[PDB]
Amino acid sequence: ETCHFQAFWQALDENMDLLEGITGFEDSVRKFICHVVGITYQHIDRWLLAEMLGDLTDSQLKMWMSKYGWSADESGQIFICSQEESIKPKNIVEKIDFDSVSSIMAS
Amino acid sequence: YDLTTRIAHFLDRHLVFPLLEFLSVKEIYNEKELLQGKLDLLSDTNMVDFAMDVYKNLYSDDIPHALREKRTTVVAQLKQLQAETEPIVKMFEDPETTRQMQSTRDGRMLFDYLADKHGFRQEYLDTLYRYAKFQYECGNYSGAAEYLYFFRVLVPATDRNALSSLWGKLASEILMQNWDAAMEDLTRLKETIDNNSVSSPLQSLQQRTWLIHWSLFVFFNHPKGRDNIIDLFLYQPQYLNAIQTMCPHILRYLTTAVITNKDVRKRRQVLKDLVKVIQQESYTYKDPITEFVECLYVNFDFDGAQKKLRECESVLVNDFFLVACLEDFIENARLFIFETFCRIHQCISINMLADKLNMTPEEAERWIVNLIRNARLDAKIDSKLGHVVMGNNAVSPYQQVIEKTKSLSFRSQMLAMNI
Amino acid sequence: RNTSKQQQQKHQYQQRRQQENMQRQSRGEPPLPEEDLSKLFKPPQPPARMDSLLIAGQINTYCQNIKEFTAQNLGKLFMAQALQEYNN
Amino acid sequence: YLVSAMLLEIPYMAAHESDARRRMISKQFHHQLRVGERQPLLGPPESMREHVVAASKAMKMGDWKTCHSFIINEKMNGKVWDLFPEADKVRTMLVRKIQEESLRTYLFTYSSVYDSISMETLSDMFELDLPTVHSIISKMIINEELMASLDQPTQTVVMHRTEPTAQQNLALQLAEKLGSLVENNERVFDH
Amino acid sequence: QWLWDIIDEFIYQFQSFSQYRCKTAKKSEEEIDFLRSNPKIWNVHSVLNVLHSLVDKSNINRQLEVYTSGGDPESVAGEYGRHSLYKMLGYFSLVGLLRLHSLLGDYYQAIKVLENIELNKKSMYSRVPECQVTTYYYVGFAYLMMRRYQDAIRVFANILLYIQRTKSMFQRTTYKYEMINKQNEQMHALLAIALTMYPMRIDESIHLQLREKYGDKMLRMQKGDPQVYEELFSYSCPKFLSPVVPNYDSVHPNYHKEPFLQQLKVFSDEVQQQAQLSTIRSFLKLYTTMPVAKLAGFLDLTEQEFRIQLLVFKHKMKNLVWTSGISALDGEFQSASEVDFYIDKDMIHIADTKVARRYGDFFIRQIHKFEE
Amino acid sequence: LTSLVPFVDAFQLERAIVDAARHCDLQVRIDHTSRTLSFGSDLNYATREDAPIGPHLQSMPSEQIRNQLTAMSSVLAKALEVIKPAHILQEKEEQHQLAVTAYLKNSRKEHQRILARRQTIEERKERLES
Repeated sequence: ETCHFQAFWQALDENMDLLEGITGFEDSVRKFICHVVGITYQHIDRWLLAEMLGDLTDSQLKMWMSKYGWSADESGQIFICSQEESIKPKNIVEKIDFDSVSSIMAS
Repeated sequence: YDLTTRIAHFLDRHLVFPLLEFLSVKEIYNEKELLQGKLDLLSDTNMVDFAMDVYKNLYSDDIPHALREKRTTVVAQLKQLQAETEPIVKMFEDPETTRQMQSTRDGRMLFDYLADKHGFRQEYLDTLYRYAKFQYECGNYSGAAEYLYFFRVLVPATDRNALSSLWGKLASEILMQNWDAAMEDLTRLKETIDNNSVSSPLQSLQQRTWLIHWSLFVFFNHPKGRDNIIDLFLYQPQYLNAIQTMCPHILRYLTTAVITNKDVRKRRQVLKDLVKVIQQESYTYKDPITEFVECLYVNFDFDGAQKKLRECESVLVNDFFLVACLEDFIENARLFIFETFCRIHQCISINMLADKLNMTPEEAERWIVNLIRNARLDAKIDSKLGHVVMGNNAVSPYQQVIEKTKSLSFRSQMLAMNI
Repeated sequence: RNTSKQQQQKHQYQQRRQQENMQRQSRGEPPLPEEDLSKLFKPPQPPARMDSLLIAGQINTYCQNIKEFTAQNLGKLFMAQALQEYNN
Repeated sequence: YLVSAMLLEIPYMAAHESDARRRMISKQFHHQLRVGERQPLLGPPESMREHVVAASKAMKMGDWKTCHSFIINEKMNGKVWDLFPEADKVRTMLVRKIQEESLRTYLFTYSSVYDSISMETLSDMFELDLPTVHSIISKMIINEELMASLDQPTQTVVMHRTEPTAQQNLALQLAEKLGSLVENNERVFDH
Repeated sequence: QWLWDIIDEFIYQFQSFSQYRCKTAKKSEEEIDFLRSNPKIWNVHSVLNVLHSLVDKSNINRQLEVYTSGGDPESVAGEYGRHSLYKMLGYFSLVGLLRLHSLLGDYYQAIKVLENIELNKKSMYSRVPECQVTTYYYVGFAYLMMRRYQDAIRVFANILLYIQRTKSMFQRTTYKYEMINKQNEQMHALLAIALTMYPMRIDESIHLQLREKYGDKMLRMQKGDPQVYEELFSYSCPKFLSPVVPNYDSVHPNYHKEPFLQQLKVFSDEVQQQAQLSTIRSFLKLYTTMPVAKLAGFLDLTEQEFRIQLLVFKHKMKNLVWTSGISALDGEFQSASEVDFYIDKDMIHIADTKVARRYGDFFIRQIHKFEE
Repeated sequence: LTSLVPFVDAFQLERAIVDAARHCDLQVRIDHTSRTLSFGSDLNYATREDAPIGPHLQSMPSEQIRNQLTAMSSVLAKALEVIKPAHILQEKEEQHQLAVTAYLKNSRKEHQRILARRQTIEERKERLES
């Protein structure tokens, strides 16, 4: 909930067989990590995305790279989302109100 | 003031002990030293401020004042003269007197125990008479004077003795550097001057000068007493309506106690009632530092201001008067002006700022970013230039009235609508 | 507002003071008729409901509202026409 | 007395007609002036009161170049100038205050027309050096409730405001707030 | 003894009427038709429903917060007292909404957000202001529990406005008129601490008497003192759950503070880290896209100077108030700065002001009726 | 502007522009930072920008916006581009002339029924209403 994903996979104790015993739990939390990365980031480093998902290898990362249609930029980072597609800011002087304000002031 | 129709007959005739002579014919900067021309008079002997002076610039003119004290300890005075290689052959009277005090003491010391032992009032009050007599003769029996005024301060003539005794104690225990015992007189002298014996203008003024010195040595963070000296009596720059009184530092240390311990929203009450009144008009002609600190500030100069403000801080660091907070003034003397300069501003350079106060532009940047963190200004940095921008024009004030002027009437018509 | 001010001060604020001076008079006396109480208690000349404003002035509140309505309306028609004529 | 009044009351009334009008108080010179200001026959001035009225009209138009005769020539004609050795000090104070307020009695009216300002043109128009003019505009914008922003190090000033028709908005705002906050007294009489 | 003579005589009279409420509403239309006719006010029939909302909740909260073991109170009321009245075929008039809002008030004592939408679906009859303000009361509290701060703050603004086109006379919300003032005041104060960069829209929602004190509270809370974490949380607790009566305070009975361990410490976890999200947003985004000068100028603000760095900054950006790019070859941090708009209040007022004209023109035409 | 309009002193010509604008003869951004005067294209256009007493400037104002400027031009100028040039409107307005003629052709038969009644009523109206 505090999005400390590197601390999450460090904090794990691997001798608790109940946490292995929940089916799809280990991937579900990873799918929530990548879910929040899409909403909040435009670009991420290949090493950085790996480490957030529990220090993934080059081959293990291929699943997560393919999952949301992500790709590698020129000699560098992964592409997560376009810049203008991430932010969607709110607006000053939209002022559509006249289509109702004029009709109440009609009489 | 209403007392000042009375003060105007007496024309500065205060009851000083040292009779106007001081460490005369001085070399270095004077508005620092001039305080030992009002203290070292109204405040009787002020000898720690003799010992302070030689360490910055050598004198042998502390020596004539260093002959003439006994309640610190008689023989400390008897050495500083010998150290200056002076023949002073006939020192045969303090060995006579201060010896025969031990012979007198063996009575009172005996009577003192036996009385507080019994818990018997009469044997303690006749002791208190014999002992309040005695403890003005020598102060080297510091624990004896401390034990004397501990149980009873009500002597056979009460307030008259008590005032000159608690004052003689507040004076001597600062010279012993017995700050806890001086902090005991901080409680007791301030009540004894308020429950006044006669209120004669010769003493009423001197008693209000004695309100400075318990705040002044700063062993245990005493400057919070700014909040006491504004409540105990009405606001004044000098607590004496005789304008022939002048302390510079009372306002500098008030300016320190306002800003460094409380919010700057609290400083324009001072800028009116303590930085403009009739005593302070005479003061504004004289002191360089405290003038620059406020006159340049309130005029909203920035160029001469933050330069001559930064120049004050060279004279501040020359201060060997004992305070803890000399440097939090140097801090806030830059902070306080900057907020006010940038308050209505368009665009100030971090580079122009850093050239002035002699810092690097990075320091000035994180300083400005911390002034904005503290939310003392709403501003934003043009990072490319290294300029910082305030730009509120805040047009359209119409809506501020419009909600409430109907929300008042709609709920206030409900009154007359009821019955 | 200043008409209402002065009359409401005769209606209540003077009666407020006169009620206290009646209480200082103990509301009448045994030996003599209540002359000083009766010289305090005289009806002030502006009544409740001063008629000229409450009728003929209020016929002009209605006219003032109708001048504000008339000035508003031509403005409403432009606020429709202006944005929409340029919207093409 | 009347010059000590003039060198405050004109930039003060220029602010009042910039709708800062809640600072108006009775017995001030505006009521005394009215018995002359109501008369049509206002030819060239030939009395000390009329010289103050002509200086007042020029200052109520923002002009210190016409006022040179009202500061000097008419004080010599009235034999008022010669009466102090401090008249050389008064001349300097009058000139400096008149420069400050012939600026401000322009600013309070031209605020609907401004956008940005050259401080060099202020030192040419009003004689004052840039170190001094830096304080003068700061003392206004900190206190007098105007909407400007100041750039002392780039010799520049800003306003960027809108709606020159605001006098109707502000006159009706006063008409309506002196409704809702006056209206409550009738309820306090009723209770 | 006078205490539980009053308490027991409420519940035993409600358990009596609970059978009459199930018996009338379902099937006996001649008994309801006979009840339409005789009085001049049907308001007496209606008020007894939501009169017993808050009075029964008081009496059951006493019995709940006195018996903490071998639970009699909570399963009797939950099974019989609540669901029998509400679940079955409803009364053939607006009375069906009143028992729905009574049940919603009982549902809200269980800290939940699921059935509010299913209750809203069954609120088929029209939203009269009397029912609608009390719907937005608990629906806004559900959005407050849902972490929809941006939504719940809009919902608390309308219900505190007090221009809602009703006279509201004749005791319809009695004994608790200022609870609607102080609970909407209090619960709105928690939401503002999170999201103060969007809300320019504050001015109609809370009055300047309270905005001044609550304004400085938020700043004093997030920036420089955890003191406001205490005093805000003290006032927030009796309002967030609404425990109608705290039981008699004495040390001889325990019995009461034990349920208050859980009730209080449940809301401890809510305001805990949701407050510590605020201080990150508190330092306003001075420069929208930060170069090395401003990124390092903000890493100094992120937390202490240490041999591990940037990772806490990368964590703090994942919450709902940050969206960003990191460019690796530039080494650059690009970020969203976000706001709403100042000029919306007036066009919501344009009808509200006309209600000050309307009710003005109407009430004096009710006096012009009488003295004519 | 100094090369277009010679004057007694150039600094006093930029003063004269301020002075006239303060006297409400116009309203302009003189005294500016780049020494560019701005008159504005419209901005918040107001009557300070013109002489309202008649025109002291010559009768060439440019276009500016005010209430109903678009609306009333939309009534008349779009109709004038039908009333002045058109092939069409002569047939429509001849059909309207025929309607006006039909109204009179029908109602001037009823003048025989109105006349004698209004004549006797108007003769008797003083005799009756007094």
